Amino acid sequence: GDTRPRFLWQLKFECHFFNGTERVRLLERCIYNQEESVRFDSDVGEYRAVTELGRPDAEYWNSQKDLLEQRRAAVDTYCRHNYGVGESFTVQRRVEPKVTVYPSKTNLLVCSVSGFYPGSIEVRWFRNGQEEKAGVVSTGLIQNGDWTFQTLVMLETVPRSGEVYTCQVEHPSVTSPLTVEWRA
Amino acid sequence: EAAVTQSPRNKVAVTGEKVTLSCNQTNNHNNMYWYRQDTGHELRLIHYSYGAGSTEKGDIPDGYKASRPSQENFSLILESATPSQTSVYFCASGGGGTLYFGAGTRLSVLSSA
Amino acid sequence: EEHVIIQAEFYLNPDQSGEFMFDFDGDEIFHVDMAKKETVWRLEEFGRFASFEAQGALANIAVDKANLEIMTKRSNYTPITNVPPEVTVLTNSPVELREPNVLICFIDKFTPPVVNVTWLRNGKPVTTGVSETVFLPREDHLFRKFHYLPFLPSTEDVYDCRVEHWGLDEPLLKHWEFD
Amino acid sequence: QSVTQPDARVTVSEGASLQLRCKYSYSATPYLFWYVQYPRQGPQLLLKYYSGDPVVQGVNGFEAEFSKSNSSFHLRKASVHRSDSAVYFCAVSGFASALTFGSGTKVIVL
Amino acid sequence: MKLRVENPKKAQKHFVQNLNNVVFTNKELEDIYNLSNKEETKEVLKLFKLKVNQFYRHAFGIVNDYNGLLEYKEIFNMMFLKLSVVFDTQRKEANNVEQIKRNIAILDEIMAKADNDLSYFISQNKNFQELWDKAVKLTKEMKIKLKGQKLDLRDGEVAINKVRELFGSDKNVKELWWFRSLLVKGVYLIKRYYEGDIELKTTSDFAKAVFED
Amino acid sequence: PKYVKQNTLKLAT
Repeated sequence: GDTRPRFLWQLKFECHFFNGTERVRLLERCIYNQEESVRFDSDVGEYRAVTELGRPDAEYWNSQKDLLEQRRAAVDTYCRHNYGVGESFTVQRRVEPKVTVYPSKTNLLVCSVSGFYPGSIEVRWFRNGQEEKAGVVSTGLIQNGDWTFQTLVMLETVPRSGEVYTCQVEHPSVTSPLTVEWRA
Repeated sequence: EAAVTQSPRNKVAVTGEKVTLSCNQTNNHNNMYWYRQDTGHELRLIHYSYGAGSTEKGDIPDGYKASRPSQENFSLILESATPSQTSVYFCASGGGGTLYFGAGTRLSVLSSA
Repeated sequence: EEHVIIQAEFYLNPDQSGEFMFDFDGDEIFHVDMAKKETVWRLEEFGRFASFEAQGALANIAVDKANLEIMTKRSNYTPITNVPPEVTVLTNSPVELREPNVLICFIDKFTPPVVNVTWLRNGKPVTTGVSETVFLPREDHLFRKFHYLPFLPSTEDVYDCRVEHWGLDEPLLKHWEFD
Repeated sequence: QSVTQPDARVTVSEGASLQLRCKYSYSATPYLFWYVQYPRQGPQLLLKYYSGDPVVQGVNGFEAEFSKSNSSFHLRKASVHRSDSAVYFCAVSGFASALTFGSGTKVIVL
Repeated sequence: MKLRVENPKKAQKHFVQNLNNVVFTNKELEDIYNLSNKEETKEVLKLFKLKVNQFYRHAFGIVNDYNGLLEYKEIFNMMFLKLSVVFDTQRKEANNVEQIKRNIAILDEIMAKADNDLSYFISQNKNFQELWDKAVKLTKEMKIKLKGQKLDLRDGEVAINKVRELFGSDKNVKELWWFRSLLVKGVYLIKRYYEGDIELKTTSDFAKAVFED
Repeated sequence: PKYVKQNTLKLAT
């Protein structure tokens, strides 16, 4: 059986954007196994050893004038540049959420909103007028991996016939809050 | 003076000793090689270099390490000498098609009862 | 913070596996295939609007491999500690018999980036239409991976997402079935 | 073993004629060479074939024929002077311009 | 100076110029080929081996002619670092004909990318361009000043001596080892050509620049 | 519109 030890090396170049691209922070990091050894934080301006293993790299790389130069300008040439490149299908991506409520065994009700993007969403549980809050329990936002999200907002319930339970959600895909009524 | 200058000429090392062989070439050649020849056989290269700072493995690098600190010098290093390394080593120069070898060096690694 | 774009690369020994990919708020924009050496867009559409010179990934991964060597040695051959994955299985949307749905297998918080995933239907392996994702990055430097299984909801079918990883003590099977 | 020499040790009485057999394997754009090594010394360029006249005009009355046909680079001399008692190596140039020598034939002139 | 790629796209530095032992030995290469152990593979395997050979010649071809340009190691090492990655695939798909073909197309791309990066750094160093050309000039001058000159190869440093002899006073010949190395290479070319071997014309970018007009 | 990437750099020595 294969039980040979493993050695992994990861490299990450992170572009963090705040309010459009008004503020941009670039974090370049080197990771050996599961330990970050060295990095370049544009907020710092030079490489910094995160670990003793990484000291040689910080010294070597910071000795390269042309390199620090390119890195210190990467927030523009790399970060802002790539942001613009895909903004139209990423930042401006919007897919309307599919909402459908139904009961479950455990009473217990579940709203279920799926296939939406971005992930910023609000789910409100309504009982014909009011808004329950004590029995509400959420599974939290769930990233499906295919550029869509889904979350399940449940509701503790002691219904009587004629009641009108309704689930409402607001998401950047629609201007007016979606709503789905339940009868029981 | 010789075009290709090896050194030392003879070397007797105790098994485990660190042995360094030197080679100088005034032919202004870029390539340099190191071969070892066991009595009654052909030359088999250990390491070669295509310029200062460069060094690549040959057909039989195991046990040896080469260094090319300058355009004229290419030394062969034996970190921990072993009896099997007992042999005659030749250095060679090159820039024009053919290789210009040196006198050669006799190395004997003793010990090991 | 509002958005994060991450260029994530890794090289793993002795499997000699490497990966090059771009991440946007946790979702993959694309990655370039190791072997085919071509840019693969997560969503077909993306390629209609952007482009990437795959050859660039090759140069990078090549240096990444050289660095894994340098690093492994500098570390004195200190191997990586296995961290088992967390597996969860759930559908793309609420199920309804006779209604085409998708089964999603979430592999999360694990390392190294090597795992074997097989889908089981009533104990029998299913490959028809299955799909998968490449190793996605995490802030803690661990990985995430998705596996999908299109299917037809039924009351008789009982699925399993079988996951293997050196971090586990044995293959992990995550059950799932209508109701 | 790009190049090969079947003759380990070939002795020939002085004045006679000698022929060292050498067949290669690169069979593409062969850069064939012949080297002679006298005792206590290092191999010396004996003669070389680039790409032109299949009959190599060596030195000291030496000559070698490059027959892409029989894919060989045999070495032969008219009169075997006793001043030729040494080992002979045929070889090919490599990618890094390194020579790959054949087994080597030792000649003892009587 | 005539470039291998006329309008070079910018080149990247990965700072890999100090790496050594990046060139795979024949044993190493043979271990890779021996993985392609199937009749169906044999055909393409032959194609593969040819590419590797061409690849190696292409790499050293650059070092032999451009060792004067600083970035030359960087370009050379990047070639073998990339090749090391292609072999990872080869080792996993030793009998996958289509994938082996793809790996072949990738080696070309790697070579083409090296020619590109080469043409780029040369186009960033006018000085080098001039000195290289001056060497092709001084070597052409040698094509005549050697007509019936006696040149004994099998003896030490005949070449550098003939270079120190004909131009031993030139500022460049005196201060630049790489300039000298090109000149000496030229004396071996002048002779080998004059001895019935026009093959030299297309053996390198230097030989091609000297034996033309 | 082409995505741009940062070059991987060789570690010390």
